[PDB]
Amino acid sequence: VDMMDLPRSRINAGMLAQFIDKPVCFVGRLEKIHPTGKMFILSDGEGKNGTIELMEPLDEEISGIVEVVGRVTAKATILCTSYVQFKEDSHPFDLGLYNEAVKIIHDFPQFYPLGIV
Amino acid sequence: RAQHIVPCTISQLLSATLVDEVFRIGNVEISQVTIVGIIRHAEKAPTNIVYKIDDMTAAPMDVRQWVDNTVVPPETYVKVAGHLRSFQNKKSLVAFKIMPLEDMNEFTTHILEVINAHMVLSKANSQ
Repeated sequence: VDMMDLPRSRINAGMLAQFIDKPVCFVGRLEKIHPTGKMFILSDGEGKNGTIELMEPLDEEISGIVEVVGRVTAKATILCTSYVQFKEDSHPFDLGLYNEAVKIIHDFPQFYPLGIV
Repeated sequence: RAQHIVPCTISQLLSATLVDEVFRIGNVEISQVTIVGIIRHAEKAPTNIVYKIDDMTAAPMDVRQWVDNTVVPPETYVKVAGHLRSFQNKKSLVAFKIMPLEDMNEFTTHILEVINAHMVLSKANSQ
């Protein structure tokens, strides 16, 4: 913990609020990188913003679609413990579609369960 | 009777239990399955290669691939087709196909296909 041993919930930014302190999975487009390298902004499939906080300043540069894994802060930002740049080079990732999937994941937890049930 | 290749989340696999000689999550019999996750750790051996594959849904799972190309680099996304087997009360997947994800959209497709197949088959099983 290091959260790789727990279920993590795929959310959009619309849901941050309903997820304080829970482990989550935020997929978004890189909007801004803070000068310090310690914080950055991703916009979800509905074009809304989530703030990603870091422990160590960003190691190298990132952009495009990033998938962040972290705990939702008291301030409803995300303390990130790892991220992944999405292989985009041959086909662009439809961020809007993914957003529908997220919604559907939450209308149907009996069919996309979270953790051993 | 008929045995489809059911798309799944790892949380579904770890939750499936044995019921009359076949694995079952919800009331969907499963055997052949595809998952899509992210290689968190490779493990080389000459016979077999063991991966730790993580989607969102639970702790990463073991995926064994029996060798005979190269070891897929930790960090990459992959689709996996295989058989769900449990040995020492521990579920693992026996992969026939492990293919680095080309178009990250396939990944969304999967989330959609899982929720869909599971919804359809569980309905079809009544009745």
